[PDB]
Amino acid sequence: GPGSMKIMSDNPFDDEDGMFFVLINDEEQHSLWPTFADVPAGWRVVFGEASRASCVEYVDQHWTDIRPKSLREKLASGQG
Repeated sequence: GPGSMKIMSDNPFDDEDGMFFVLINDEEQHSLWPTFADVPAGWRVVFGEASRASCVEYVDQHWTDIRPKSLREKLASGQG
């Protein structure tokens, strides 16, 4: 079956100290992927590996109104 090479449940993917790339799926699905992971099939890199802030700045503008109409959510906000 499948298996990870690292059992660590650490937070390395949300370090703004790391450079991330901005991906998209044809349903105008935008996401932020870390260099510590390979680009998931189905998602194309719209913005290459850049400092987390540039990535977020781009994503924040590239909402451009989503295609699929969803009513399922996690939460409208978040803190930490």
